[PDB]
Amino acid sequence: ASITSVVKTSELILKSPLLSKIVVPLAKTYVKFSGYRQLGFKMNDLIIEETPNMQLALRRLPPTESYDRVYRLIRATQFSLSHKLATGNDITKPEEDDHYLIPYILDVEAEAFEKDALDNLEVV
Amino acid sequence: ASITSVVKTSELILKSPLLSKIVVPLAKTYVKFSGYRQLGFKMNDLIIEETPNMQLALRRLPPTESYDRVYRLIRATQFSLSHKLATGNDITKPEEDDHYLIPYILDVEAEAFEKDALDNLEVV
Amino acid sequence: FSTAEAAGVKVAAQDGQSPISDLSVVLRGGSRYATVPGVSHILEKFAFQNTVPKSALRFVRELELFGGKLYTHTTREHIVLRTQFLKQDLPYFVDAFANVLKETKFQQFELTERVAPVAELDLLKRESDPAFTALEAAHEVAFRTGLGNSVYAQGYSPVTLEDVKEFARQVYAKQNVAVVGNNVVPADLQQLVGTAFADLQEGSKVTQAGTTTLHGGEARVRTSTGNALTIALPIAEPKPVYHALASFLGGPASMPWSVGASPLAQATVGTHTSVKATYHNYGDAGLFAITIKGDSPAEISQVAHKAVQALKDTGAEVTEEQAARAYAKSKFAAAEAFENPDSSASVIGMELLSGVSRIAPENVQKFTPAELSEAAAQLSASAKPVVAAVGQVHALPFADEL
Amino acid sequence: FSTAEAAGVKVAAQDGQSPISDLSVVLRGGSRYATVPGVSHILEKFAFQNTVPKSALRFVRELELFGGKLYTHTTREHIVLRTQFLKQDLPYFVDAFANVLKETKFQQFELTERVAPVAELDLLKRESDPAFTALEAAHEVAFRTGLGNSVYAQGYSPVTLEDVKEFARQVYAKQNVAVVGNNVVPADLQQLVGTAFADLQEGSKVTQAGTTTLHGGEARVRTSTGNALTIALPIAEPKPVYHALASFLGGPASMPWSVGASPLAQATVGTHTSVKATYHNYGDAGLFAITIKGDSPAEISQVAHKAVQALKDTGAEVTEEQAARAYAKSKFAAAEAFENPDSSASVIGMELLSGVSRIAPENVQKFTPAELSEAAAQLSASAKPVVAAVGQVHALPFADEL
Amino acid sequence: VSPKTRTSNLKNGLTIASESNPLVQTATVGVWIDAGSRNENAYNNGTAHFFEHLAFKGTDKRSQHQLELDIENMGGHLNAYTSRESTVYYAKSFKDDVPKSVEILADILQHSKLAESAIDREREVITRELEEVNKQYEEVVFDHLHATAFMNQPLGRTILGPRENIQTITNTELRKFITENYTADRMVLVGAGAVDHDALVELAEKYFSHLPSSQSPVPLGTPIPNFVGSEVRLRDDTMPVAHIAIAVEGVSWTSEDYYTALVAQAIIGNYDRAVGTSRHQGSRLSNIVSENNLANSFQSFSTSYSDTGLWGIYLTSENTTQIDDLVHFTLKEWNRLSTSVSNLQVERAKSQLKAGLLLSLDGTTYVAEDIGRQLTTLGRRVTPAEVEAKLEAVTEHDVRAWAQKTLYDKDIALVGLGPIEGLYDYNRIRNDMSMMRW
Repeated sequence: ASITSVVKTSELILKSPLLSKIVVPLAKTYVKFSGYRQLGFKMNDLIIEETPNMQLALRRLPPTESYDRVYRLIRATQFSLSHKLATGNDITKPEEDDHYLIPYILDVEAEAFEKDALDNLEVV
Repeated sequence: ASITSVVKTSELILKSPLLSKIVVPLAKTYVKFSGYRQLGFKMNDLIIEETPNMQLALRRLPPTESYDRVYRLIRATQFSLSHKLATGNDITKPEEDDHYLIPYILDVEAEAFEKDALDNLEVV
Repeated sequence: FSTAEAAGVKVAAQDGQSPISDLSVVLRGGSRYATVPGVSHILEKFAFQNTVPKSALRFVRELELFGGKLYTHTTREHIVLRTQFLKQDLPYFVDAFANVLKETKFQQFELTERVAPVAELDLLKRESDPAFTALEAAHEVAFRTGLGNSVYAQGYSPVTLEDVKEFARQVYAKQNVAVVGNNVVPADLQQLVGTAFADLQEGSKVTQAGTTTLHGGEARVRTSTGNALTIALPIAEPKPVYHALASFLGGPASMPWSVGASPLAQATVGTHTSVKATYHNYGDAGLFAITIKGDSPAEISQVAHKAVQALKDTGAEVTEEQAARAYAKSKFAAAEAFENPDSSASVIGMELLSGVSRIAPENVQKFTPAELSEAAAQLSASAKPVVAAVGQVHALPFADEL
Repeated sequence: FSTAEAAGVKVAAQDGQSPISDLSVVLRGGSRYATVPGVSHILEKFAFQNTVPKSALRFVRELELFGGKLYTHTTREHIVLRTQFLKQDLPYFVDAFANVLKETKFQQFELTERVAPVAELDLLKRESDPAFTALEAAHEVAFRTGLGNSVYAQGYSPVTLEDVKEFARQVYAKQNVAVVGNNVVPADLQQLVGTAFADLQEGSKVTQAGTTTLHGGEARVRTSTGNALTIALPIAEPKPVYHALASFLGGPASMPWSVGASPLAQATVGTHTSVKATYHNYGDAGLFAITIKGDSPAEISQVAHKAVQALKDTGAEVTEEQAARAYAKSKFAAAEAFENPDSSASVIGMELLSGVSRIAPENVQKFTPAELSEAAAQLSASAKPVVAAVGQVHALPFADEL
Repeated sequence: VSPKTRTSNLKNGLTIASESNPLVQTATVGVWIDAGSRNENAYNNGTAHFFEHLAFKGTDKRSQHQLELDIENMGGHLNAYTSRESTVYYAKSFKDDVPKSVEILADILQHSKLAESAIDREREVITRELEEVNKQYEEVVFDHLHATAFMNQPLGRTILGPRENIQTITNTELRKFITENYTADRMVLVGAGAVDHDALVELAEKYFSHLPSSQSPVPLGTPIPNFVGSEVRLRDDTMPVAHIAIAVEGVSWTSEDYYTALVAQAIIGNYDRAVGTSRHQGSRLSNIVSENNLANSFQSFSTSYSDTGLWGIYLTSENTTQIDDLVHFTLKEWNRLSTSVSNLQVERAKSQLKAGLLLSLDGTTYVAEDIGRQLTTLGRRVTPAEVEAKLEAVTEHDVRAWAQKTLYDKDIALVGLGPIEGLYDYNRIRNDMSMMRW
């Protein structure tokens, strides 16, 4: 699935009052049980990157964001191999779990999908 | 065998009057029967080049000598694949069969052999 | 070109009898107004990137369906954005320009991946000609800043996205924008610009930081890719006679396989060198330049001496024949410039953005031999000669030798 | 140093009480005498390549067995080839220099693979310092040719093997060679040079093509690698007072973590900039330079103004204290220059080759406040100021601003 | 809607054709001739180009110097070019300097001296031109392309001619060439811009009335070429950019497939990394090439002659290890003109061409060149309405049928210049002219 898809569906849910009332609390619990914050990751660090679109989005990260992501990946890898969890400031707090990558990938995919559409235009 | 060896032994023979009187005519017939001139080669075009020393000597050829060598190799390859011989101006005449490469390889080897000797010096 | 105003924007259009229309937005945003070096080149290259209503991709794909074309360039005075299309497609092009001026998303990736690399190839292609380099170097010596700023973006001084965004905030404003329509019905254009450019900021007139100051000097750009030499003379009072003098001195041949009958053309005999005199009016100052390119530094040096002599000789005496030849060559140059869409747009752009009325080719003044010789005399007796040498600079002349 | 002559070669030696000797061949072959730009740098780098008796490889391997070292450099006046070894190994080193001057095989592969790449790294290392670049640029503006030739080989002007072989045919000759021995018994050196350099060509004295002409001007080298500015003043009559003035104006601090009490040092307060006044005597002309480097072009500009003021202020009045401080700092500079083997060799080399008798540090003249102020006055009121700016050149000062 | 092209004849058979534009102040008048290098044989190859030099070297009245002065005094310029099938001599001037320019052109064409002294002088100038074209890589590539595609035929010869001929061209053979070829029934006097047709016809009656007529007047643009699939490799490792042209035999001016070949050409189109918009073009090949950095540029062409043409592409690339991909992807895009193109690509290319054919004519010289080219190749100026109808008649079936007989599995002429080690041998290139999956 494309990030575009995921974001659009999420926005449909967040619009509907009923839907958001039942989905938002579930989603927050899911994230708590997922436990990626206990390895000091932000959610976007987990997105599959071995794709042309994602490699292009990662190249467009500002250098600071890019250097910080590299450190979180190395740090999480060291927790993984040691079978330890983050403690203290290494744990990602909910307020730090920012969608730093989502805007870049949405722009990459926007162009990719427009190109697909326009490759199939029919002069009327 | 090294080009240095071949050149030195040849010079011992050319010095000895008796030896040269018997070897030089043989060498000339050998070259005639060898038949490399009938493919438009010069003798030095035939020397094995897949060695560090020879690669260095070829890099030291003047650009014009180098471009002419490339043409003789391509031309001889085309005679070989067609099963034809050179005719006319493509045949190497004895006066054109110059040792264009020998001085370069002798300098490369001189240094290589001096380096080997000096790697084995013993302070007296 | 009937000059009018539509919603605060100056619009000039001339209807014609052709299926082809040219619409140009002329912006007061050329390099003399550049906040940071190279920003006006970068802004030009940022036109028709992603806007909020329409992506660069979508624009190009739709432009191909109309068979339209896009031309952009930067001068010392303006940025010019020109589109060429069929007459009927005018509304689309007006709306496209509106999107660019109002709603360009200046995104960092566009700058790094699209805009800056294209700007760099643009410059490298220009510099392949050593005469371009020499004339650019000459303006830099003569004016230092303002007119002396580089027109093009260079690698040594990088333009940032914040630099370009700030400059665009100044330039993309009703006060700095003129619309010029060749073969466009003038009433129709006013109606469309009046609806499309209504919500553009008013902004303020962009200005040159500091007054134009003139300086003499030398520039020695060592390249390995050809040889050239400019001899420029900064002019404090731009006068129209220098056009006539540039055309008189000439330099290029008017005929295939010939040298030419112009003094500067005759200076090149026996050499594989070319020469060209040019005069650049910038309103408040001017530059009279003679550029010589060639493969031989020795030959360039030889011609350079003959060129300065030619100018001195002209300051002595011009014949009536020669003065008439100057009027003819100058009227012709004026006419073809008003025809060429690139130069045309900037000419009316100057009339609209400043207030300098265009001189019609049919109204080009005839200068007497007295007036021409007097103009050449002032140049031969300049206190501030500029000489820019490009190539084997150790072998090219110096100002004090000339 | 006892000056003598051995088989037509000028030999100067001074015995000492140390186990280490320095033998230097000084050649009249520096860049002012160069035929092609960069050849004197290339010839310097071609020393101790393959000779007919001894390969470069064999020389280096044997030099390591003696624990000797080899130092070479090119100036505007000389090529200096120095060896440092134990006293007793003198005959080997004399013979090695003889092989280099008589029997260097100048082979094309040495030029392409060994000599030219090393010459290129040499230059790039020097240019890492923007002050080096600025002072080199200043000499080029001030003298154009001769002293204005580049010292170092550059990529834009390729030196060929035929260029280097021709120059070496001129330079490697008894008329252009001086031998200087530090801590070498003078009688022993004369005997060895007399046998070893007997078959060297006599040749003729190398000369500067053209007389030294002085010029003013500006050089503007755009780098992205730091900022510097030289303010030079060409001197038509080199006088020893400019040494005292250079040391007086000063610039570098004479103690750690301090600014210094010199007028130019005090010009840098509040800035991370350094300054250095220098005087270069070249016999027939001279150059007085003040170089300022720093990271901020704004700060450089600030100091540059203060620096020119300092020079004008000096032209007004110097106190008796200040004149004595100048004598002291100047005697010291002279002493340490005669001590350093690098500069020592060229000093006696200039006495032997040219004929300019050396001025012993103990015989350095004391200049009155009158004489110092008069020298500074003559510099502030020069018709031909040179300014070389390196780095962000759009932000550095111009000559007319100073 | 552009003004109507007026056309008149003289008695000798000289055509006068004009298109006025009351909005400009300059005018381009000139003479388009249906004659060029292709009219020479092997012995006088180079003559037409030699004459072009001598035309400006002085006439029976005005000397070389007087000629220079006369043009300088007019204010505009004169220009000329000789191609394989067409020669042009024109003069751009001011509105009211048109009678002067017609008079000068008439003089240099009819009354040129061709003085042995001038022949001998130019003989060195032209000899130097042989060693300096070498730099214009596009021209080198296209001249080798013609030489090989039309091997040992008149269209295969160069315009300059061989060195041998340059040394042996006499004033006699020059005179013979221009007497046989520059005849009134082969010539068109063209005016564009600020010209009056009736004024131009009067000037033609005054200056070009004593032109010879040919014995057998065929119609304008009347011509057998036998294309050779073949290759020229000019490898030069020291050049950084490879230049490659690939062409098949294309269409003549009067082919029934002329518009179909133009539409097919527009489906591939052009590309240049230096232009900002080129990364966003709709062409499939454009997308492949830009995404993978395969080339600096490519330019599709469809060159026509009276009886043949060449249709193909010219590529430039610094990517020397992926030349194979570049050639592979280009020829697979050509395959798709046979196998895959539909109304999608065809209608997009037609849209782009309907404008493109009109956009090209944006100045008086372009207009004059268009009137002159069309009159000397078709015998008439084709109105934009007729052109719009012929383009509209092109369907996807027409494009597929044309590509299947012209491109699919056909021989190519191929020229490579520069670092072309990675360009495979002829068979592997020619094997990409078809698809095994189809």
